Amino acid sequence: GNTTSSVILTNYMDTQYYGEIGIGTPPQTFKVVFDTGSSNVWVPSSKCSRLYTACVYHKLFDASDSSSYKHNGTELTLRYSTGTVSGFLSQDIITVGGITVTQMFGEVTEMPALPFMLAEFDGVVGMGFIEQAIGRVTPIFDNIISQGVLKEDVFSFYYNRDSENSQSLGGQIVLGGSDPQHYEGNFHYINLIKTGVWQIQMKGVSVGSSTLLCEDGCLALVDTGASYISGSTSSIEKLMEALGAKKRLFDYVVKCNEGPTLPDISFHLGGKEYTLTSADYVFQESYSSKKLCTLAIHAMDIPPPTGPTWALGATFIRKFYTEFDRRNNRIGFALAR
Amino acid sequence: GNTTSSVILTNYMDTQYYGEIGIGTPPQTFKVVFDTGSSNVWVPSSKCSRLYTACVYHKLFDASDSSSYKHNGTELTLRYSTGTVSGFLSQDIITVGGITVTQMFGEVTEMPALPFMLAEFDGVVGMGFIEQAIGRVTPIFDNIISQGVLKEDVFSFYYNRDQSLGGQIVLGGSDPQHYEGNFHYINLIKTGVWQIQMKGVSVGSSTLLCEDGCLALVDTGASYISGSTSSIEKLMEALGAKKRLFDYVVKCNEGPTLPDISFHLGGKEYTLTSADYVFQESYSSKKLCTLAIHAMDIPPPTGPTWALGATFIRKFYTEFDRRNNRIGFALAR
Ligand SMILES: CNC[C@H](CC1CCCCC1)NC(=O)N1CCC[C@@H]([C@@](O)(CCCNC(C)=O)c2cccc(Cl)c2)C1
Ligand SMILES: CNC[C@H](CC1CCCCC1)NC(=O)N1CCC[C@@H]([C@@](O)(CCCNC(C)=O)c2cccc(Cl)c2)C1
Ligand SMILES: CNC[C@H](CC1CCCCC1)NC(=O)N1CCC[C@@H]([C@@](O)(CCCNC(C)=O)c2cccc(Cl)c2)C1
Ligand SMILES: CNC[C@H](CC1CCCCC1)NC(=O)N1CCC[C@@H]([C@@](O)(CCCNC(C)=O)c2cccc(Cl)c2)C1
Ligand SMILES: *[C@@H]1O[C@H](CO)[C@@H](O[C@@H]2O[C@H](CO)[C@@H](O)[C@H](O)[C@H]2NC(C)=O)[C@H](O)[C@H]1NC(C)=O
Ligand SMILES: *[C@@H]1O[C@H](CO)[C@@H](O)[C@H](O)[C@H]1NC(C)=O
Repeated sequence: GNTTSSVILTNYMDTQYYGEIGIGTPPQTFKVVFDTGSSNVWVPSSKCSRLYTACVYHKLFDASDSSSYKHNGTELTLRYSTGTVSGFLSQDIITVGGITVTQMFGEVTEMPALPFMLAEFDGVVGMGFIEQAIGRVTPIFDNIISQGVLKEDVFSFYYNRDSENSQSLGGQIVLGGSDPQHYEGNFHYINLIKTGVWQIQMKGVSVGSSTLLCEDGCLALVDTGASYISGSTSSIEKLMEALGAKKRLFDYVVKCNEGPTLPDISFHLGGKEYTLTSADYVFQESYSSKKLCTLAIHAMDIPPPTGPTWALGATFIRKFYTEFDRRNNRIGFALAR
Repeated sequence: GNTTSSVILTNYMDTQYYGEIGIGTPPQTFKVVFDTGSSNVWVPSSKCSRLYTACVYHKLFDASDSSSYKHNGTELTLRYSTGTVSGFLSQDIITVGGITVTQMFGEVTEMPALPFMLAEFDGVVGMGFIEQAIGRVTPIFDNIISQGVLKEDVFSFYYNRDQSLGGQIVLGGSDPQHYEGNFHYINLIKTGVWQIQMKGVSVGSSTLLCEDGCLALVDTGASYISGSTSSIEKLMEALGAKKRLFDYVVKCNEGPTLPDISFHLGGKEYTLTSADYVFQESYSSKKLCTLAIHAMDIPPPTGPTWALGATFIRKFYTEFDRRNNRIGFALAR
């Protein structure tokens, strides 16, 4: 086949990026995060009790309204480190761009307020591999590949910084290729450590010209579902000490005046420096010496086998257009625009 | 005189405990946390923009629906752990149990989704001292003290584990239906703060922290027990717990044989077993169970300090005594 296919994302405040998918006949539409850190598709279910406020606020899939729905009912429990969701397996046709595919997905009936009452999206489309898929359900991109409609077995992500203009594209995922409007130059390719997770070795992370963390090597998950860049508690503590940043309940902060003069942070990837400046990684709500500004970075201890490991999320992806390549088990990075 | 008065609390999932107050004529009712760690009363305002999701899902105070509302309008900003809420000052009559009082409170018009889209409660009634009150507003308990109605100038807290009563605050005394034996009374460090000296935190029989002294804020608005980041890192090591983004956990099967944790307060050991501080949702080795304890760096002047929150209070019924500037603990029942 010869399909490239694009899906427009809305950017909520530079921490959530989601697009629309349609499930069923006729399609019930859902806002979903496309998460290379996970491999299951789920949406909240019309069987989810209104005891879960997340099921009052979000859109719900009603199977009995879909003529292509096929019952399964097997339990599914997705125990993310942030919060477990539970429900049951269902099968139906899922539209993503112009691409239609019969997919097994979770109908979610338990959805905790932390974190789901903070979510502007309803559901998740896991773009990881079957090796991370709970209950061994074939992931949506695998079923898309089997169709043999795509140009290349690749998909790609553009995340934009949030802008005022109702005309601004929040972001874009391309299935089957990448979109040259959204990056400059050529891709630098980095081989996966292994098939099964979107993860690469990293040689180092430099604060200023000094490669002070990860000096003897570490892992990086390129994780389009992570809002911030994250590293292990021990790494992040050292990084933050290096910036002079203070830990609060939910973020790290610097006085907003001090932001622009913080040193660059560079991630040494496939033998190149991926550099974020303090313009890339500090939310500068202002430049007041009396105000504190959040860094788009925190500590998240990912448990083995995936961790310990950094996650290069939206903070990183905004600068670097990211191509996830299934045929060659590699990730390409180019400079976004 | 002679008034005591109780407010029944709803227990939401062992982490939020909130009762009802009525503000205005007729009374508009709010779910509120009674927080000994702060000193302002506030509720969300009808003024709050529906852009704040928290103002859609929470009860809103509409000042024009009350014949007792008196305008004021001073800007108000409250800084908590979780961040800031903004609004302005209004005055009205507030009902808390059988007691009615004229109270200046905040009508909040800015309520960030993190954290307020997590709260079952609508607002907060500060039970702390005027010293800690923002914009120098007289705290509700001082207003109630001025009325000469309370039996004794004390109030007290019972928090249940999720019997049927979620909890109870008594204004003017303590309820014997909810504690057993006698109170042990401990001086406050200073007026201005519901904070006492602590002289050690032990894990089993091993004092591990606070050997030379530290502070314990007795903090009814805290869901867990909290300590400084460094003390909690050391405590969690002793317990074999692992940090995750939002919690510390042990494997659920390891829960029951964790050692006791003890707080040395007013010369006696206040001990929590692992049944008291591990949320045992399961006992499976395949599952991770959250500890009802975390880090919170509380800033000067008040901190560094521990905060004895609901995890502690479930076991120890607590009396806050303004006449004597002390706290008493009795074993809850
Ligand atoms: C596995 N791969 C990383 C995971 C993926 C996550 C997807 C939702 C289900 C839970 C798993 N992410 C992640 O562990 N973290 C930290 C916790 C908060 C997340 C997040 O901020 C991310 C939102 C979606 N991300 C983007 C860039 O659009 C969030 C915010 C508010 C509510 C909720 Cl439920 C989650 C970001
Ligand atoms: C551009 N605006 C910036 C402001 C700054 C913010 C800092 C903390 C308190 C004040 C507001 N807001 C922000 O950044 N927000 C919104 C709320 C949820 C955050 C976040 O989604 C972040 C996940 C980060 N970590 C990953 C990806 O590994 C989240 C979700 C669930 C729980 C928690 Cl504690 C935090 C993301
Ligand atoms: C100053 N005194 C301690 C403060 C008090 C708090 C009062 C409400 C507004 C913010 C200040 N609490 C506190 O610093 N922490 C840690 C952060 C989360 C809190 C909390 O879990 C507390 C629940 C209230 N507590 C009980 C027992 O009912 C929570 C949960 C979900 C949403 C929100 Cl807004 C807050 C518990
Ligand atoms: C009995 N059920 C137990 C489960 C355990 C849950 C923990 C997260 C991952 C695993 C499951 N749920 C719980 O424990 N919850 C509910 C969510 C809000 C938490 C909490 O209220 C705790 C505050 C703690 N710190 C204090 C008080 O000083 C919280 C956490 C993050 C942000 C905000 Cl605003 C509020 C308290
Ligand atoms: C739901 O999904 C499960 C997993 O695919 C299906 O179970 C398999 O189905 C066939 C029997 O028709 C067997 O060959 C496999 O052994 C089954 N696997 C397991 C793990 O039991 C199940 O049939 C599907 N459910 C429905 C209702 O169609
Ligand atoms: C609000 O209350 C304060 C109390 O200090 C008072 O001085 C001020 O005049 C009040 N404002 C109005 C408009 O009444």
